Amino acid sequence: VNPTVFFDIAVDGEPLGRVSFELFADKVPKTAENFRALSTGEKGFGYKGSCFHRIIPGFMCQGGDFTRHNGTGGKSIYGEKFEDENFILKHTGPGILSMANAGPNTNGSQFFICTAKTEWLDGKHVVFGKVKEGMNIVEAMERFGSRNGKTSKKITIADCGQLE
Repeated sequence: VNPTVFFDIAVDGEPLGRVSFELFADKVPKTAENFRALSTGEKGFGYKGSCFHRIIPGFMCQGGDFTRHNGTGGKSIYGEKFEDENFILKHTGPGILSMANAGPNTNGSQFFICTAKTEWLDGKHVVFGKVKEGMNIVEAMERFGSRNGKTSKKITIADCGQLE
């Protein structure tokens, strides 16, 4: 019953590959539904065409700012920001999907995929999904990142949607 969404990733316009995500909708229903709807675009806006603006190898890939493309924008399907739903799930290793924010109850549309266990984020960032297929594609994304997060080529979500 947990939805699966996909991102087709492109590097400077060239296809790289596909990553799919299970959204733990049974445990964070409000958070998961935000991500799911932004991935299908069914509300009239969402992730298609947006970039991954911050990638730090051995740490995480961050994306989801589809309005300013640099970490300062984005919005949720609920409004400009929504609450921290719960912290049932922890940052247990690579492939965890977690919400970016700017302090308590400031979720929007930015998220990050962890490429390392990041336990110091537990109880601060809402975990809501996990890579199901294509962890190898995320590891490939990582090699375009840098220590300060700037990427060496443009990493975009060329297409996205729901698989099940």
